[PDB]
Amino acid sequence: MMYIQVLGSAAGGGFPQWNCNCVNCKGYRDGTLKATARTQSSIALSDDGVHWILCNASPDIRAQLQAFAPMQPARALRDTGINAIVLLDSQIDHTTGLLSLREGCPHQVWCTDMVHQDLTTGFPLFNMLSHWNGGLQWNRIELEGSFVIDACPNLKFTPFPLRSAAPPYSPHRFDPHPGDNLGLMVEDTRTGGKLFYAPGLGQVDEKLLAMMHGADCLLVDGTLWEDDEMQRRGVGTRTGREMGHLAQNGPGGTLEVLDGFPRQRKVLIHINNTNPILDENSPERAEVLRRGVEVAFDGMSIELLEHH
Amino acid sequence: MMYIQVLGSAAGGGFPQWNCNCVNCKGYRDGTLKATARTQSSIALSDDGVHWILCNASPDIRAQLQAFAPMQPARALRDTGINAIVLLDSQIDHTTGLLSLREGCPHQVWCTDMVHQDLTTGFPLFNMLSHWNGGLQWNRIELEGSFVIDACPNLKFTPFPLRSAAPPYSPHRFDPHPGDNLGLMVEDTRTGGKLFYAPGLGQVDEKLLAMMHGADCLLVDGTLWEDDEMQRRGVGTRTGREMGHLAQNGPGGTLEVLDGFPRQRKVLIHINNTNPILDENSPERAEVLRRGVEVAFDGMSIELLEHH
Ligand SMILES: [Cu+2]
Ligand SMILES: [Cu+2]
Ligand code: NA
Ligand code: NA
Ligand SMILES: [Zn+2]
Ligand SMILES: [Zn+2]
Repeated sequence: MMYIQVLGSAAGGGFPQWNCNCVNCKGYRDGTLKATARTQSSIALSDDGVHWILCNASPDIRAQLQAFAPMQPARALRDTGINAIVLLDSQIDHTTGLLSLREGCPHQVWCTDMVHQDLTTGFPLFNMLSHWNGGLQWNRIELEGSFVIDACPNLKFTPFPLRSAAPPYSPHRFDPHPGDNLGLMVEDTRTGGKLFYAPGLGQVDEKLLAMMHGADCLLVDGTLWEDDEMQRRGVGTRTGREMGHLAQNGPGGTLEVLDGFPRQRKVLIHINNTNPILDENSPERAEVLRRGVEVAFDGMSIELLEHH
Repeated sequence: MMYIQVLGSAAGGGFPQWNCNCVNCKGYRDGTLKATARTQSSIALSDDGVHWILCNASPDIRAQLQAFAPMQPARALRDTGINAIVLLDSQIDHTTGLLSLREGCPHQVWCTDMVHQDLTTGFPLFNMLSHWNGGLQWNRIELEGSFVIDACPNLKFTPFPLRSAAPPYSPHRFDPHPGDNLGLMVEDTRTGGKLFYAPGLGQVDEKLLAMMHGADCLLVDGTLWEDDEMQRRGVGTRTGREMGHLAQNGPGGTLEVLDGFPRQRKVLIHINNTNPILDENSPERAEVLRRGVEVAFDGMSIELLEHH
């Protein structure tokens, strides 16, 4: 059994987003829209329900941990259910939460060389946190092969490269490198059950589709319904392609892609505040359910039991 | 009229604290303790109820803004009630929230030279956020005199120096300098109403008592009931004096000090998770109320109407 807990299911900014009055955010605040608030994307993984691996440390981490009881096993006066953190990139929304964990150092943190470079230079979290009881202990994610985190010895992680886009603060922002961005395959080696996790997914190719067909659960980028969603809502000018996100709708969209995977469990995660699928009464939401695709929500638990 | 809104009333870590199973934190989670959760210390000030100055940007800022409706005036598709941020020190718990505001840059940020040095070097928030539409626009807090923020032109800020203790990540951690730590006097120049704000207060002297006697509301360090509180709860070894905090109880404690100020409104803020005053049924809480001292809570509104 692999336990996957959705701590946060929104894209950057969360839902509602602090400075946003789009249709969804304003409708949420007014009480006129049927929607549920979401913190910034992060999931926790376990092979036993007791030891957890956090994937991305969001700025909402305090509330996220507080809402999931196994994050506080209360085995001692100080304790936590977090046994390691895996980072998929060096973006502020995926790393800031580490600052809120500093009173529990040392923490084992798995990330690529490129992400470690960003996090020792432009956003020097490793340097800062070194001053708190040993700080973050870096474990290198290599750009080939797999890794196993000892706290959950039955989970085998095999990252896969995604298109590189170092964050705006990065010393190599204008020189993308392999290792800037990864998705994860995670296998419970007791059962062969496999999660394909790609909360940021801007393109699909043959290689990727092959990997997905081997998985049991697809937990994938649900950021925007349309490539120009930000512009349509009037709250931004960047396009899905500009942000590395394949929209759900249209030719080559993720719904078209997911049509190829009838057997797999399919869940959209990392959903932007603008995305109509957040409106529980929308026709876009209705269409996702018709297609057998689920929309992740904070607190969602996914049990991956066996391989198909 | 000066409006003071308590966005967060806890000390670092909040209440409950993510990794803490002390009497209070565990009692809160178990449902056996009558206490209310608190985010990390931050207040917002206004002379008009519409334009706000944030004092410290906590890591809980997203939830804090969401809970206080005037932070989202909805005057445009993107908007915020934050018109400036004042920082009293460079500590992680008082600055991290700026990262969550980057999609709303530029922001006017007031802080001392020493805090700007820390925030361009050891925790380089100004450098990072420069890449988001102009980033943070630094306004220097001088170590003498007063300042006025144009968005709230009737509020006159006069900082006062406190004992210097740069944070553990600071390049000058072992060489404290004037400007590392400040408290604030804030006056509504329309009425003469004065707030004395010292959420971190490790020592009192004659000069400080004189300033306090001129104020109408004292909003002061409520971190620990006893100097060795961390040790008594078994969740730490640092003492109040080691953290720059005067405890409430005992000789020279803040309650003894506050006994000298019968006329002023008196409110404890920045309360640690360990502090018995968080337990609404505790005798420590009962004693604070007997003394006419209030315990701040998230959402508390204070109206400072007039000078005594
Ligand atoms: Cu994100
Ligand atoms: Cu604090
Ligand atoms: Na399994
Ligand atoms: Na006033
Ligand atoms: Zn919105
Ligand atoms: Zn506690």
